[PDB]
Amino acid sequence: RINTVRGPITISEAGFTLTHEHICGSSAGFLRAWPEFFGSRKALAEKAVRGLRRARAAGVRTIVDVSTFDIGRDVSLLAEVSRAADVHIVAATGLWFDPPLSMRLRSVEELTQFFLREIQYGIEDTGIRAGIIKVATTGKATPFQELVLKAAARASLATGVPVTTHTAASQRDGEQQAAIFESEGLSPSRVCIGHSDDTDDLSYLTALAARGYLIGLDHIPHSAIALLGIRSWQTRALLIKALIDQGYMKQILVSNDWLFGFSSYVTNIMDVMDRVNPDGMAFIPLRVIPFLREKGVPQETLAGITVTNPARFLSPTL
Amino acid sequence: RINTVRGPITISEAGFTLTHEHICGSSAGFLRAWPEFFGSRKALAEKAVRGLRRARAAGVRTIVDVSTFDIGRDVSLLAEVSRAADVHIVAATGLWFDPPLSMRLRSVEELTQFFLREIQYGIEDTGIRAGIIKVATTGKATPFQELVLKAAARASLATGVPVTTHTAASQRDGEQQAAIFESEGLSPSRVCIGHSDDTDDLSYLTALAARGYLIGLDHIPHSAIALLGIRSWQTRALLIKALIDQGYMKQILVSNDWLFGFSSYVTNIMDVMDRVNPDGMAFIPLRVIPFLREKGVPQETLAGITVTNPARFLSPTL
Repeated sequence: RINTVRGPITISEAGFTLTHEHICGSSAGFLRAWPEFFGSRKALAEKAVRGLRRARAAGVRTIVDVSTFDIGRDVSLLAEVSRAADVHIVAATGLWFDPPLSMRLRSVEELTQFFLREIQYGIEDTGIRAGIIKVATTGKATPFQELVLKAAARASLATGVPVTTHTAASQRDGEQQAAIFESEGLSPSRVCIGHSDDTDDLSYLTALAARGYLIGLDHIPHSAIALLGIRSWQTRALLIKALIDQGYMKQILVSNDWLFGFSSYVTNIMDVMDRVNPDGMAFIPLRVIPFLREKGVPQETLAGITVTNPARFLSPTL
Repeated sequence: RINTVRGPITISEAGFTLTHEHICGSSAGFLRAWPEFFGSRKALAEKAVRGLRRARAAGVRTIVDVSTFDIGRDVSLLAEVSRAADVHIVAATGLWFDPPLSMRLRSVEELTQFFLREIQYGIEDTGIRAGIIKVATTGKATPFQELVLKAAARASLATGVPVTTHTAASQRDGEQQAAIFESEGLSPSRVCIGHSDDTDDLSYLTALAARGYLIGLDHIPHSAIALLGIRSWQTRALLIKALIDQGYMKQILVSNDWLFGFSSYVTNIMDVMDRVNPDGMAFIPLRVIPFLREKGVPQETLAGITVTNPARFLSPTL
């Protein structure tokens, strides 16, 4: 049983699942303070439903939202949009990078309790419970990172809920994360190590996958912001293929954003519509799957990645 | 007329005013998500009232809270505490350093409108209006800083509400701020340039004061965090005296925190009670004024700084 914003559902109910999305919250709470600019909570919910419905028509049935409290997560809006669009939504607990001092000053022990709260008791006063633990980490490696990583490993160990991370600026930063999880006794299959691009060494990726970790090609870091020039999503899609070819199809998780090349979250607060993904959340099913199929990847394999992988991952396993 | 959290009041009503305080909000909104750790909104309001009442007994009548939306400002809690303690509270508009991308990506024009909203229309859906514009700026000088400074100069020019800033890591960073205000046509008497310590060159301070700016010895930067060793508040108090001696008593604004040497805001989320100011907000009236009096400073002068200076500053002047 997986916790959704409308309650627990069974694994078989999940179906085709999109991971690492940000359905709402791009204002980071500023829409309450400046609805005139940001828009009203209702108009936002409308925008969302419209998008969900298109995705759903495309075949999507569940979505994993990874917004945390510190970046504007609003579970009640999520519950509302979920009901109206008839698409399951899993919400997250965790922290983003550079969290407020209030949390930044907390110990491993306190942090573990806050995450447990959001999962076992519910978020805020909503009675809505989290179904995943999100850990965003930026650039240079800090002690704080370690702590957060450890509190997340413990919350997972206690509950069986999965952990999804963002790897820092360090090299093979993921090996360093693996080490933390492992030293906490957390099974690697409970963890998704996320990456922002296709620049990592395949040898590095495969090795991690060989250890049991899930490999996420899952996010675009939130930034204001060339060397590498600019790759196409087609080229990034190819990485999936390689991993698959290497024998790792069971360990992959991929998001619309990582493929497209831009953070959807940021796009919404930007002036530029040039940055927009005309397919929205339907990008994977509408374009990416077809492309991979055209490259020779079998249907069933693609299905393993968009249905099986997510399900197994979300399913609380102790 | 000055806008308070309970409405407009006249200048003569203000009386003895404490500036640059953070009455609540140290959790940055996390108390909604984790009341078990942070405490309930009621217990917090209780803690606050108790403090206000002590200050009031000491002679304080008004307090300027400089929390902005991005760091947990809660005007409704402020309105409640104000009524219960019978102490006027002025709330702020503005932004802290490192604001979210949502605001970080806004133009001078948009930013001016948001500040105008908070002053002319009200904060959130409270109908409560801001009476000061706060601009916190950290270390290295950015273009973003410039922008925020300019939007604040325009909001002030339109409304007559004052601007209070935090000077960055740059040298004589305040000269650079002055330049911005001046190029916006804002009268210097509408601006308070804040400083975190007593390390600045007196020649630098006096020059700014000579131009008409208010000098704030007003804050302690929010940080996780020696060279300079550790000065006493008595030594910092002496700076006030020098400025006074130089002829600048009409241009000074000073806060409890700057004197004490620690950010009260941070202290509340820390583990260490060792960092606490046993006098709370009554520190200035209970200890600092007596000390200055003992150093020879005249009563009336001290009164000019804690009553007159604040009033004139808050009073919307175009």
